[PDB]
Amino acid sequence: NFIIPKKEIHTVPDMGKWKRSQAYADYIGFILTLNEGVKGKKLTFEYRVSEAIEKLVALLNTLDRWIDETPPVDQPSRFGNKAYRTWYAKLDEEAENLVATVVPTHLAAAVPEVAVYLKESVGNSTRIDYGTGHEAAFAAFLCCLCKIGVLRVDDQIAIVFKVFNRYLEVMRKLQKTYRMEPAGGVWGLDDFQFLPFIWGSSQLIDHPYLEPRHFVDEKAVNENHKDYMFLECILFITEMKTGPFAEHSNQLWNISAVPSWSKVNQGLIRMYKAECLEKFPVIQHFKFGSLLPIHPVTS
Amino acid sequence: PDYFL
Repeated sequence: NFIIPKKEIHTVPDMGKWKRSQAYADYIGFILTLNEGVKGKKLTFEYRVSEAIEKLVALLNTLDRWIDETPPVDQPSRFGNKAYRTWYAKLDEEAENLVATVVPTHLAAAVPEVAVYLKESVGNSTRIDYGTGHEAAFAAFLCCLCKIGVLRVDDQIAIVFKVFNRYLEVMRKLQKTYRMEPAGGVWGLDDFQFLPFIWGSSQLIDHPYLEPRHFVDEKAVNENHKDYMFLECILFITEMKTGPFAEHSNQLWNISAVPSWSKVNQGLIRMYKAECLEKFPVIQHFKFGSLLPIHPVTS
Repeated sequence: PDYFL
């Protein structure tokens, strides 16, 4: 009994319903499960690559190709590029077809529900913006695939190191190519993302030589970014922004003074709960169906 | 500013 996911958090008082929901419990449990899975490992870790993972990468490559086929247009506005709406319309019409390439035929009934999260994972057409809510929708998308058994426990490392990693590459391409606005202050973690800082800091726990203080060292980032998701995010920032790190990324600057990656990871998880998952402007757009339901969490 | 205590 699959259900097309719909919005359920309509006003601020509804946040209580969200925090008590099955969806919330399942979502954060998924994030933390992937977090444990990647602990201490480099991106070059030798993991299983299942058929489903390959199809998910192919899916992202299709989105990538569409960007190439949909160049920015000349326009007066100094914010988001209107060609994004052309790209999004293609994804909007093709999302179910794309998801059907990943989901086995006997689970075709789940495709429309799962596809909704894909449609919510790539930014907002109207505002031409992207935020942690879209990133969360992608995690939700992957969570749904685990729930219906398309992705298995053995795929959890590949989910982060291969699929989510590729997703971030495509999102960065969207953000740069279409000049997308951040959807969301001096204490904001990042313009666009959050999850890669959590899973990335997990990779670096008990690292033999890299400490959090090293991520504001351009040399350290340049020499190590290929192995570490956290450092790849920093590299993106230092390419997108000018001047002293403390000026353009104050929250991350202060995080570099945390003595251990272990505490960075713990703190980022607390920040994620408070600044993403308990933030009404983000959660109001979360969609709930059968796989991630709004009903109170079961015991 | 206080998530890392």
